[PDB]
Amino acid sequence: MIIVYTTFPDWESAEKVVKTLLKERLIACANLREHRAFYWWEGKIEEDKEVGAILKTREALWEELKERIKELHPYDVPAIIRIDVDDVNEDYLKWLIEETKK
Amino acid sequence: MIIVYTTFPDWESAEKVVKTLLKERLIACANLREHRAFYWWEGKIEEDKEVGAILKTREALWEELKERIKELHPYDVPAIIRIDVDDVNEDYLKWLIEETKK
Amino acid sequence: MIIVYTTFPDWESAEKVVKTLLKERLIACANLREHRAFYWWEGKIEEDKEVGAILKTREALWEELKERIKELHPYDVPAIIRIDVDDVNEDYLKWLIEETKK
Ligand SMILES: [Cl-]
Ligand code: NA
Repeated sequence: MIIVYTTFPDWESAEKVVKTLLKERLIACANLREHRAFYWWEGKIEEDKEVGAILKTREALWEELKERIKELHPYDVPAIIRIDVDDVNEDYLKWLIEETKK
Repeated sequence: MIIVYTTFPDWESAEKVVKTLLKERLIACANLREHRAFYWWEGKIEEDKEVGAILKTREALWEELKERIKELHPYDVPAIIRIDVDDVNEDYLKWLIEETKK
Repeated sequence: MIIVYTTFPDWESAEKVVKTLLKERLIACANLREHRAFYWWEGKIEEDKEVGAILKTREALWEELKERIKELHPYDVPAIIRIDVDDVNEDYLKWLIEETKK
């Protein structure tokens, strides 16, 4: 399995996106939590309060998921970061696989 | 070293497990923080407030830690996610190795 | 690219250090959020509130970033954990590369 990390400007946009992904079976679970983002933007550093989203799904769904996220994300150029999970307990993997599309 | 990520239903169960893993020195450190989980639960999309736990330990203790977490975890099917650390400052690593069981 | 995870004792230090890293063009973005740390220290399990920081930058800047963080961090032995990003949307990578020093 893999985790995909992306961030949102608020809870409504974040929840809408994750629920849409769940409905479309592109991810099995999402963990959302707030954070303060500090970053470079057009010549100056910006500070925004965001909602980070840790998505859990299959490596086989990475490409499809990445493209779907692009279509749904409020940011024109959002962060869609893939970090592979080296290993996970068999019972959880079984669940994640059953809950996601082939 | 590796990072192990798992979620708990509340702060009480989270702290209990983490303190036990620490006492038994299966991990050297844990970072807990709340988040909102969204997932499929046998036919429907559920939402739950959880406490996520980021555990820091060594590769060699993965199997034993995974098994111990299974025994202590409040969920019958918990998420026990292993993500290897590609690199870390040598003095922190020495500390982590020294604090965990050999 | 890579994500670097480090923790701070408070927001003052967390913000000062991440902004310095941003201004020295060693990272493009940083996501900070509080968490509760539980860890072994000199024979006792300590507990402390911390500000965790997720830094995003180029793989090529790892060593410089690691050394710079060591030189700026309030902790004598901080956690400087590097986790490689297996893949990311090219549009974001383009921006990240453009915002970090060459
Ligand atoms: Cl996190
Ligand atoms: Na990896």
